[PDB]
Amino acid sequence: KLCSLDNGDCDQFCHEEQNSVVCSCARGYTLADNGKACIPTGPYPCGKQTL
Amino acid sequence: IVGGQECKDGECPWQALLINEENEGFCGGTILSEFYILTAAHCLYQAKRFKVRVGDRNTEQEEGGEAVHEVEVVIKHNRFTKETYDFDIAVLRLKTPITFRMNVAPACLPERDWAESTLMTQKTGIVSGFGRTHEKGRQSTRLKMLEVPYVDRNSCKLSSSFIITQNMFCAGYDTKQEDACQGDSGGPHVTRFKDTYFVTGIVSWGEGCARKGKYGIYTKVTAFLKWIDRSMKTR
Ligand SMILES: CCOC(=O)[C@H]1CN(S(=O)(=O)c2ccc3cc(Cl)ccc3c2)CC(=O)N1CC1CCN(c2ccncc2)CC1
Ligand SMILES: [Ca+2]
Repeated sequence: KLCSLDNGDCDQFCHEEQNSVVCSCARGYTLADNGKACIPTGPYPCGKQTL
Repeated sequence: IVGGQECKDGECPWQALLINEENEGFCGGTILSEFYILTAAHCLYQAKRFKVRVGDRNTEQEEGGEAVHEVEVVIKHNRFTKETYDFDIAVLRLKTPITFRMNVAPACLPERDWAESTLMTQKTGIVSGFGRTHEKGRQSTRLKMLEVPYVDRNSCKLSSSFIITQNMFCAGYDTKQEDACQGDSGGPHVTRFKDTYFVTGIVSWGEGCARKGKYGIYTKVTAFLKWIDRSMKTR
């Protein structure tokens, strides 16, 4: 729990479920298989500076 | 954008620009999706008919990547009112889809409760536009960005001359000559978190530009999320 320790170690949206964290991502990404990180689907995803 | 830095190449990819029949860029916007643009409600007044330009980082030299876009339908937030500037929000759906190239990408929408607790509680935010580089100077040629500190939900109200409502939020400085300005309206106020940007607010208003004991009044974006969606679905 404590989606306020360090964002529940999530990459984006942090969520609590009475006892622990539950990550999710902005529309356009897909949650990593480790429940925390978010990886894009297409090549130009929201939030990222086209560098 | 009085002071601030120059939006370097591919640094402000969501920066949309509302232009008029005179090809002059009067207001700004933020890209939310291949079809939708987020803008300050009042903005739909400083023009008669407007086009939405994207990809431009300079108003006088073809960068090749720009592109114009016509508006198919304009979603002004009904309950808006110049007399108070409350509910200064609106949404434009493009006639044709935007094509994400470099310098052209959409910014993310955060989750309300998440945003309010992590995005806004954050130390600072990012505001950008082609607006004035001084309260009196002429509009800007290049695309500028100025990182602005968050302002106390209270000091905000005190310094003001008018009610800072629910849908409002301060951001900027109390003495530093840095702040958005004329023409910047509609612009994107973004918060950065782990190398990703979220649309936290809209460029709403202020009293003058970069004035002392005065700040920049933005539109609390998270105070309209569900509206913005209802909009992405059109309504
Ligand atoms: C002399 C007082 O100056 C003003 O307030 C001006 C600001 N500019 S502007 O083009 O450089 C301008 C526009 C938007 C801005 C947004 C941010 Cl975050 C920061 C600076 C900004 C500056 C445009 C304008 O129309 N005004 C006068 C207005 C704007 C604010 N007012 C309200 C009254 C009741 N309720 C809310 C607001 C009074 C008249
Ligand atoms: Ca150009």
